[PDB]
Amino acid sequence: ASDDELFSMLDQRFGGGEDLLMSGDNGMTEEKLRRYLKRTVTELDSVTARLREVEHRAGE
Amino acid sequence: ASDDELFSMLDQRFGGGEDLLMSGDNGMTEEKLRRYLKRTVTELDSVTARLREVEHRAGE
Repeated sequence: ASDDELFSMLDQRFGGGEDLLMSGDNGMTEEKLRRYLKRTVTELDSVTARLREVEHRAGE
Repeated sequence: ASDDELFSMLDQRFGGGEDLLMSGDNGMTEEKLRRYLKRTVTELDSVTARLREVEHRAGE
């Protein structure tokens, strides 16, 4: 499966909707793996971090 | 900060506890970034995905 497909899911979550052209000029694989991964672990850690409380407090 | 520090938390979340030696023999940065990124994306896309319902349904 194309890596872009997975990264696409992040494109919307990390910053869905915009105006400026996304364009593209990544040096290699790491370049993309740098921002998406560094961000993913944090986002991944974020959802899980709040998820523990979300189930507890919840919301009407 | 070392990348492993970030990939470590993922190590426990992606599969905490085991038996077989983790070892190590990654070609470069990508190699690690290949699994950790691709995973954390859906991983974050997962928690984020259920969190929306968790707040709602929650649990006694």
